[PDB]
Amino acid sequence: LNVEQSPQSLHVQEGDSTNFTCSFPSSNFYALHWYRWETAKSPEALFVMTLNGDEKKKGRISATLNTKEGYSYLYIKGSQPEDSATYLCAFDTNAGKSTFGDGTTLTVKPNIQNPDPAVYQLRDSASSAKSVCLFTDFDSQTNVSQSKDDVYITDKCVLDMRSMDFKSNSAVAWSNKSDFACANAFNNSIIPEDTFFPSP
Amino acid sequence: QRTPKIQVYSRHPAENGKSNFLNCYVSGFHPSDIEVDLLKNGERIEKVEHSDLSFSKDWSFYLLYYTEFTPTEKDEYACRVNHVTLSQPKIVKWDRDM
Amino acid sequence: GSHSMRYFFTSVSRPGRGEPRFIAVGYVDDTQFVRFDSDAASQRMEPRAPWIEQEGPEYWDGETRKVKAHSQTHRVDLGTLRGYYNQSEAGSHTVQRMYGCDVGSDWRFLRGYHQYAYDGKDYIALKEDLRSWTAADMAAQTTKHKWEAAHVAEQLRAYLEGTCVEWLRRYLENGKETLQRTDAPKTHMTHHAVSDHEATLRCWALSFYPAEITLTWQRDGEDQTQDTELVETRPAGDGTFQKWAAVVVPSGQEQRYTCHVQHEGLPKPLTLRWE
Amino acid sequence: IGGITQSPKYLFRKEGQNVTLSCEQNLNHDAMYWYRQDPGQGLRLIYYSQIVNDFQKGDIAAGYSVSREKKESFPLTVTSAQKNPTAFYLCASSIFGQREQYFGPGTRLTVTEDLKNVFPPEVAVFEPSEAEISHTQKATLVCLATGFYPDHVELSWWVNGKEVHSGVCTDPQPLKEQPALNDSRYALSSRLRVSATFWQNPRNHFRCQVQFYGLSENDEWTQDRAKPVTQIVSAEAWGRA
Amino acid sequence: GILGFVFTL
Repeated sequence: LNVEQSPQSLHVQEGDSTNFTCSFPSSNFYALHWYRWETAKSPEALFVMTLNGDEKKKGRISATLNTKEGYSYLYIKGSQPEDSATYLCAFDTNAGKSTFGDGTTLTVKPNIQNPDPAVYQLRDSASSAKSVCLFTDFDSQTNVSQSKDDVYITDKCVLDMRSMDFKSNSAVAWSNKSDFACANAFNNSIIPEDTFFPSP
Repeated sequence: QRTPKIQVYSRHPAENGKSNFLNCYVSGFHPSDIEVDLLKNGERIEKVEHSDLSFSKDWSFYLLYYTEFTPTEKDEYACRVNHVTLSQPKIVKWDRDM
Repeated sequence: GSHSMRYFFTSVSRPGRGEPRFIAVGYVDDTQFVRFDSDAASQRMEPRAPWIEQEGPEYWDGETRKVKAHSQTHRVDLGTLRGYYNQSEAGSHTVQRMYGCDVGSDWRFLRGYHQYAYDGKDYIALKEDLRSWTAADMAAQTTKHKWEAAHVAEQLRAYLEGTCVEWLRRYLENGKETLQRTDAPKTHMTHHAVSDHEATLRCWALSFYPAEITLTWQRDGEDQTQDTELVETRPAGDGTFQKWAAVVVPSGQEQRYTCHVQHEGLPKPLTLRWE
Repeated sequence: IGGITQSPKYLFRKEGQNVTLSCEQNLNHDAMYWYRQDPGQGLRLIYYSQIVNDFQKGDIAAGYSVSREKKESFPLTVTSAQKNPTAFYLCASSIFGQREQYFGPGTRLTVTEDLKNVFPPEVAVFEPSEAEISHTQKATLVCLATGFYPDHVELSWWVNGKEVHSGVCTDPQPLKEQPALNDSRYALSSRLRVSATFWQNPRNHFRCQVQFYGLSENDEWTQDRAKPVTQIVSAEAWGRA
Repeated sequence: GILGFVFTL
């Protein structure tokens, strides 16, 4: 048996709606289930569907089923950062095991109210001569690339300061090479034109 | 619990000297544990087979026991059935002229 | 005509003698075609009709895996039912299960079945709508509530209305000569004296398939339902069936009685008289 | 309602040893399942059991074995025959092998050719830039955990003795420091952002804590350096006006 | 062919 989900991955801006597809055998259908699989969690069932033409809804999420052509679509309206997850589709027939698709991985990029892109150098708290560079406060159009060197660069990360209703993106670069400086650390990424580089 | 109904008969019309099958059909009984023997002149016949246990719409069981045999004028055949609903084994004689 | 596929499962506990005995058998119409016996050496679903031996190794592998799962489920059920009815471990008990499907002359779905008995008595059955359950008693209510909450019927309905019918169609095509046949009964009549003023007329039907048949006696054209002894239809052992019906008549009046035979293999019903 | 559990969260073994992963459920489910997942890939079914005393192979059963003596338990053994044991292993269950399944929390299993490859993490905290404070009136601390193997770490931020979550972002996964090489050591970074006034208070204490899962007592260690056992490695910083 | 799934009473 073959369950096919598409796309493999997709990215949407917070507030935009999205949808993806699950293709499954057109014969001997017994049930279809959809799961949400967040990072650092396990798959959690969202919907089970058995009736052709039926529509299921939970919150902003909904699903449809067409058994004749073997298709199910999952819809998310007004997507939120919390929706970022791998969505799995599974198909039941006259058997005791389900056929799982390989999943669609959704990334919902948060809205950044007031971007203030900048690269800051941070000093170690104890041992001397150690440092890292913090690229921070850019909006979600910015993409961070790996270095072309033996320099280490993490991916974009979002932190949320709940009480202040504030969110910000950041990436961290570090290295112990003599040439490594925050002026050059993120050279392999296309950075906002007005990124702030503090003086000495 | 329900007691068995017993029929003893040949597969084909009997003719002395001609090969045939001797049947004992037990039906309508419950529970399924049952003891069935085919007898020739009062002695148990050794190579007897039986069908696979099945049951009717009312859940009562039925079984066919059978062996190849060649009837003659003088030899007597019978079925012997024991079951928990019976106080003693019940013997039914084969009567070809029924 | 119409056709059917039925599977029959029996599990019997045997206190002090090990695990319960499980036997499964499958039928198309009145023709058995597979069996499984938990006590046999093979531990496989086995063919019981020549036409099913056409199936390949994947079929037999798959049917063996599935029936072994059935076996263990009904083993658990025996223990569960013992608790539901607050019974001791001293007695032998029986769980029975039947399921399957009927099709009409177009071989399209007609009806599905799925039902259980405990110790020879109805326990729970799926209703004809394939959506609700009939619970015999208070213990079956526990099962009903569990199977309702778990949506068992919605999954069973996919098998009974779809998969079951597909298999039946396949079997009917692959066993055409055996399964799509009709053998009309050979008929005759016998005459025995009961007393000096009474006699038995026995009407015979032999070598017929399928098992469905009707035998009735008439006296001057009038049904004699009350005074007619019927016997259970019985297998000859070669794929055909036998049956007889008897009536006690006053000696010398044998000419007033007629036996009537209805069978799917007869263009018209037969009338028989004592000669 | 009950639940379905797996233990332990992290397993580490030397190549050639057998290990059994536990899976338990008091959900009253008859059907249980074992999956493995490799990074970037989907679930692959190893074994399943529809009822006590019955189990059937999945698509990738070679090298594995299961038993189902009890309804509540479905243990998976990774034998020496399994060629690539390292993976994430998920157990699941359902009432009767149709419709939705319920997944346990998963076990991360790593096997290594050599035990000398095990290293604990070094942890360092880097204090907020004064340019950041002046430009934004916020202050970001960065923690780096570096040079650990296997990648079995849990990182937390502690402020004045209490674990905190607001204003924290940790990388979803560690990064290999020598990508072409395997086995290789990993690194992990995390950020905590606070108000400038909060960082400028010398009464406030910040601590980065990395729980590392490594060797146990049964493992033999003859090496020069300290035995890389399971341990907590931490670094801290204090506010400054 | 028989049912491919099983459920307890």
